[PDB]
Amino acid sequence: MQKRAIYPGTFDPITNGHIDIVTRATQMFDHVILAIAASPPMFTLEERVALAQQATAHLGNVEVVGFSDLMANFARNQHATVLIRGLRAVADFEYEMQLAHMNRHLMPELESVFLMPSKEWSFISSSLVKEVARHQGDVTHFLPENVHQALMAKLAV
Amino acid sequence: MQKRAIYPGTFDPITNGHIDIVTRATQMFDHVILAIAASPPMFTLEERVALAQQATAHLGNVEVVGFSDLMANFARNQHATVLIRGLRAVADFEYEMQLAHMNRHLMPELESVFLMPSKEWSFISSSLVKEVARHQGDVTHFLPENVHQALMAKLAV
Amino acid sequence: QKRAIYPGTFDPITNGHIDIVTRATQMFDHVILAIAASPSKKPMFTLEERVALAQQATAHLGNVEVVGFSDLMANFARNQHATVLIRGLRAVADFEYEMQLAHMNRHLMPELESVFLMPSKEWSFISSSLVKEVARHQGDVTHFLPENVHQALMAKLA
Amino acid sequence: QKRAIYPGTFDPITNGHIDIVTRATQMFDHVILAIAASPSKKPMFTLEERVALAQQATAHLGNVEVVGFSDLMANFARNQHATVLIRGLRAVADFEYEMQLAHMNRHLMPELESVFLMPSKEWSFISSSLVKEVARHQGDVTHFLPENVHQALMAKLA
Amino acid sequence: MQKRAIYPGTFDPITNGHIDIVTRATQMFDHVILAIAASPPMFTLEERVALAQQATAHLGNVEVVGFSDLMANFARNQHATVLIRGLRAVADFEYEMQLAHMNRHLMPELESVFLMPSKEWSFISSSLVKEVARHQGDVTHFLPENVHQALMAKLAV
Amino acid sequence: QKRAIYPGTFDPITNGHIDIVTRATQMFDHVILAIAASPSKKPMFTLEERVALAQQATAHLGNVEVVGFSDLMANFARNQHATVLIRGLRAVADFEYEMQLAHMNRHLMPELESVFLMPSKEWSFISSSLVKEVARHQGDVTHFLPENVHQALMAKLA
Ligand SMILES: COc1nnc(-c2ccc(Cl)cc2)c(C)c1C
Ligand SMILES: COc1nnc(-c2ccc(Cl)cc2)c(C)c1C
Ligand SMILES: COc1nnc(-c2ccc(Cl)cc2)c(C)c1C
Ligand SMILES: [K+]
Ligand SMILES: [K+]
Ligand SMILES: [K+]
Ligand SMILES: [K+]
Ligand SMILES: [K+]
Ligand SMILES: [K+]
Repeated sequence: MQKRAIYPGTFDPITNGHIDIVTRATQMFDHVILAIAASPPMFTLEERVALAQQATAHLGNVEVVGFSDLMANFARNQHATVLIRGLRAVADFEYEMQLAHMNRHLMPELESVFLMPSKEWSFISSSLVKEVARHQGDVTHFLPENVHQALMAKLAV
Repeated sequence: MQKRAIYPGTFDPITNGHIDIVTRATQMFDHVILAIAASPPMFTLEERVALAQQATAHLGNVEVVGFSDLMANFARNQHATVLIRGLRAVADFEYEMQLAHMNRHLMPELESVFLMPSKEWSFISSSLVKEVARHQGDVTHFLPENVHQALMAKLAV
Repeated sequence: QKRAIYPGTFDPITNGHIDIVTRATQMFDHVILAIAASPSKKPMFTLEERVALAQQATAHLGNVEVVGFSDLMANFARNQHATVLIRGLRAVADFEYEMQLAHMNRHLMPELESVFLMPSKEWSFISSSLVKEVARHQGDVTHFLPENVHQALMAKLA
Repeated sequence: QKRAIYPGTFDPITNGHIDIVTRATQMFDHVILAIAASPSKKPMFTLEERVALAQQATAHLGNVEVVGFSDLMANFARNQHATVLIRGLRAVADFEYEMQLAHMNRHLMPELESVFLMPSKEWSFISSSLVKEVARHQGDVTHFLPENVHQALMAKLA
Repeated sequence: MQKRAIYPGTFDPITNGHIDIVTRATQMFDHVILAIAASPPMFTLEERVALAQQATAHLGNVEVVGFSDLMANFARNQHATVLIRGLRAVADFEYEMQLAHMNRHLMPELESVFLMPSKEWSFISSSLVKEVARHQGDVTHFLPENVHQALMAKLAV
Repeated sequence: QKRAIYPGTFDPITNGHIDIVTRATQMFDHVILAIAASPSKKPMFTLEERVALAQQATAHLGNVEVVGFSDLMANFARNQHATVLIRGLRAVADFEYEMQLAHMNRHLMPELESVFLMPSKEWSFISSSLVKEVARHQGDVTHFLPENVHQALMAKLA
């Protein structure tokens, strides 16, 4: 089988945790669409797409695309049959169950798969990283270099 | 005993999960007040009351009423001794424990009872249903027909 | 007459169980405190001992009936003409197991409605297992057990 | 050819397990349903019995291979040339244990990628243990098991 | 060792749960800084500092101070080596793990310690107390007397 | 002199336990690593073996004292003149049990203050049980155990 998978999120900004997950996905499926949600917001959609493209340029079977529809609607149109979700902690799990049962109702031919990040990134999030950086904390370790540079520029002005 | 129970919520809108819970409550207690909170908001309070009355019209011992006070204050005034809460997942449980211990402090003669919805509705919520419908997803399966029609009208304008 | 069943292993019955069954009697006309034989749990007290301890500890509640059973709980509930199934909800961890049991029981007997009650803060962190563990090491558990149960626990461990 | 392994004790295999392995076969070219001997769990069925039950229950799935093992799971996965490790995610409580196992397995075999699938709502509240418990008390578990497994469970308990 | 510990929070307002935690901390460490975050808001920072000072005046090794930097940045500057966190329920625990691993990245010489409040305060929060009081519920039992008086005055106007 | 007790079964002591006790020694003047006999858990190593393994594994920490006990933990803590009770907090699931134990211990000895420390991310997904399970199947657990403990575990299983 030549599986097409979608890895959706806001990626605001994309972190080393996201890179970890999408890297694992590319080792599992023939084509991975890194789908950036237009809504919800430190970086614009065009900023978030460019940062994610640069940070995944080394992965040959990743396609970075923006989308504004319901995720399932975009997945259906893209002929994806696998929905990548990253699993960090118990707290996300309940919402992930809700979301996956809803997504299965909306598009039963799209199978949710949950990947586990490395221990290194199992306790971070885009939200926590932004909050720390906005309040003068060091987040260099959690971001690709291009994202780190864009984040510093964003927080300076 | 002729128990009076209250089933409070925002019911914005009332879903098949709420219908499930209140139906179970009516099989257990002589009178069930479906109490619609005035605050927090897709449908107005008058819209939410009308939709809930229509969706529960077949249940002879349900009374749909709006309220704006602290839930416990309204329950006390209504001479309710049972407080119906619907239990979906672990994530709600911690807040439910908080809320029930607070409600027991405010009105010790009001006993919180937790009912379990059917597996069919154990992974939905008014919030998730609204979000999906607002973003062009199909939520017909989760709502009474009158609510489905009102929701489509609401999202069209 | 609304009839509710409160099943459990009750090995032994604690003040947390007394809390839950008391709340149940304020809500329903008749409450059957149903003690499961639970051989797989290797209970410290025999079923006969646990029934006697619960009968004594609930004698002050006029609408409680203590019965032992080895049947399928759902069959025992139907045979007791119960339409309400009482379970106490203490912590996040048992909530998940309670939902499994309740969905299974609903498959076995859909007209038996599971209801969960919340114990007082006083008993929200104890369990039969924890009290037994403290007592095995001679720690004071008078605060967590009815008087007759405490005596019996002391005697059993002596 | 992408090869995935779905390991577990499968004592016995339930409709929830059939759900997960079916989803796996729609995603990966070949799925090894790997049954751990699990002596520490004192399984109701022998490994041979559990393999035979799973073979019959998955015969309709052309790309499932049922094998028993007593090895370290990670070594068995490497020796099956698997690069995907399937686990089903039912409730919040096992999620934590699943992460421990997956992080350990990643230490043992980093190229074996753990993936978690979510069963249908129908089977999200059952388990081999719960079905066995109901059946020990003669409750009807036909709905939760493949036909051959139900027969075998009835026979074993008779 | 003569340990300096920091107990940070918004304390809006300080509750009997906070008093419980800080009292336990003072029995464990030589000096406890009760650090009040300037950001996020019923009482102003100056109101929250004054209420906390009055409510902890009986504790001789407590110092109430406001701060506006990243907590770890303030802890570093204060030469704190212990970070007091109060642990109520499972729901907070996941965020507490996130926060503590981030704080350990930001300042590894600051050790997070988790204290457990009494059962009496294990189901309350500043947020729940404010919400109940704003909606005409009795919260006298959860607050120091000075905080109760200030809260009534605040809600009257 | 602030005295803290770090009780546990330590069967065997892991790098996660070493992490927690090290953090404790940086916070308190004297730390008693207290090994519970825990017969109900059927430990792999005797109490004497577990004390010897922990003594060797903590010899580099000058303010750690390793002692075995079969008493009620709270009584042992009082008799060690401890006023701080160290527990490590790994996952969501044990958090609930830890609160039960801590509230019970506070009832038994209110001046013993429970404190929870968080291990490094490196050890946040292991346990004595998991390491033993991997080792029973000959998987490599060198990374998770002190050298003397790894040797002893290999020898015991051989
Ligand atoms: C099935 O649940 C959902 N699936 N997708 C989305 C969604 C994602 C991205 C974008 Cl741009 C638009 C909509 C939402 C909001 C929900 C609740
Ligand atoms: C005891 O906790 C509570 N109980 N009731 C309410 C409440 C519900 C509905 C309405 Cl209209 C007003 C107030 C709130 C906000 C809280 C925190
Ligand atoms: C390491 O995580 C954090 N640590 N400290 C703070 C913080 C607290 C109080 C104040 Cl005034 C400013 C910043 C925040 C927002 C985060 C996410
Ligand atoms: K019990
Ligand atoms: K209980
Ligand atoms: K299994
Ligand atoms: K499963
Ligand atoms: K241990
Ligand atoms: K630990």
